[PDB]
Amino acid sequence: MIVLFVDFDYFYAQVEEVLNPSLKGKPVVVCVFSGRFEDSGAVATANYEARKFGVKAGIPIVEAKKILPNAVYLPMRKEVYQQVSSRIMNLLREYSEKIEIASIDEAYLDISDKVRDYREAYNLGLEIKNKILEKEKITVTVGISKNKVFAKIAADMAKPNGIKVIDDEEVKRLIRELDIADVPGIGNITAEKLKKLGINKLVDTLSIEFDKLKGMIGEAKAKYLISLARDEYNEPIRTRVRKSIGRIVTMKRNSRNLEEIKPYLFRAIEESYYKLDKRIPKAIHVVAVTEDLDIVSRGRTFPHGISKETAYSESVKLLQKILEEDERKIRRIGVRFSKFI
DNA sequence: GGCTACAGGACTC
DNA sequence: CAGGAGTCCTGTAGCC
Ligand SMILES: NC1=C(F)CN([C@@H]2CS[C@H](COP(=O)(O)OP(=O)(O)O)O2)C(=O)N1
Ligand SMILES: [Ca+2]
Ligand SMILES: [Ca+2]
Ligand SMILES: [Ca+2]
Repeated sequence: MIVLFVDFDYFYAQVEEVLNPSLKGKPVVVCVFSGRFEDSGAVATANYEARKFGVKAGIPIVEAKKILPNAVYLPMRKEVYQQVSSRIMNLLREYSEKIEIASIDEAYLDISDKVRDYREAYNLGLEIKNKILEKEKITVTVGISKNKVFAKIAADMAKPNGIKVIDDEEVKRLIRELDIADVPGIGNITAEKLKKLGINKLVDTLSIEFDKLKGMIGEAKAKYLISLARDEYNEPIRTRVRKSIGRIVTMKRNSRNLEEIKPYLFRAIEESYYKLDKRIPKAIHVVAVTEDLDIVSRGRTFPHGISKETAYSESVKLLQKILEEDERKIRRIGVRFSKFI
């Protein structure tokens, strides 16, 4: 199989630049302002000029400003980046009907039937990059390999504005040398346990006792790493269909007062319903982020669709459940809808 | 034993 | 000082 993975560079910031070319060359930081106070909130992303200096996704807006006080700080305009993203995905569909849109800025293309080898795959890579640059003036990174995992690792290595092919031999080389932290799906918590059992590389997972790996990181993750280490990983590229839609908001003040949480819960329901579009959920979860940033939730599935009105009343019952089963205060409240008709 | 629902864990962008 | 959205897996308990 040949997989070509496309990853939009510094997407949100790059779209802001395309819309305001005066930003070009400057550090740009796209932020999610929470409302709690001047500059409360976090960074969604930043362009390379800002990232060079340590301004990256997830840090507090306040910390970024200590580092880069004169950078351009912009509020997130996701609906704008979604429309640009949709247009680029349409361009990629021209190059393969087997396409997996993984997120607003990543897509996998199975081009097994379009090219014979990596040479033609690379050339198809340039063709796509040039097409996108020409139509939308967005630069992207193309990673090419035998499966989704290594096509992505490839783009991780080549970004920004790059294109890289990892052939069969480098797969083998990476299985030996690639740090197992850099493997998609392995985060600090897992990485600590792997580079706890001396597992620093995919290969190490083959020599260790299975029940032992599974004991630490669970069955699915151990099979996954092991299949990758055996160079036997295959996950088909398939149409991703949205499984859930929701919204969660930050309250101006922490609370556990039902009447004071309601307005937030209700606005979260309103936005969610809008985004549901013509989808009818049968399940609803109320999600609370507590004062210490722990995530709590209670949900219900129905044997029929949930009307907005039923969403409102059930959401309050589920929120009561949370309130009466946990003595902490809430900081963020929301809902998530799923199991669509 | 293993399927189902539900709640939490971890991860990704 | 810690936003938001969305996915997959797992432990526990009910049930066949
Ligand atoms: N924590 C966090 C992220 F890591 C990423 N992020 C959004 C989701 S999509 C957009 C992609 O930005 P990027 O292209 O700057 O990310 P990169 O692909 O370089 O890792 O970033 C976001 O909103 N929050
Ligand atoms: Ca990405
Ligand atoms: Ca990207
Ligand atoms: Ca990692």
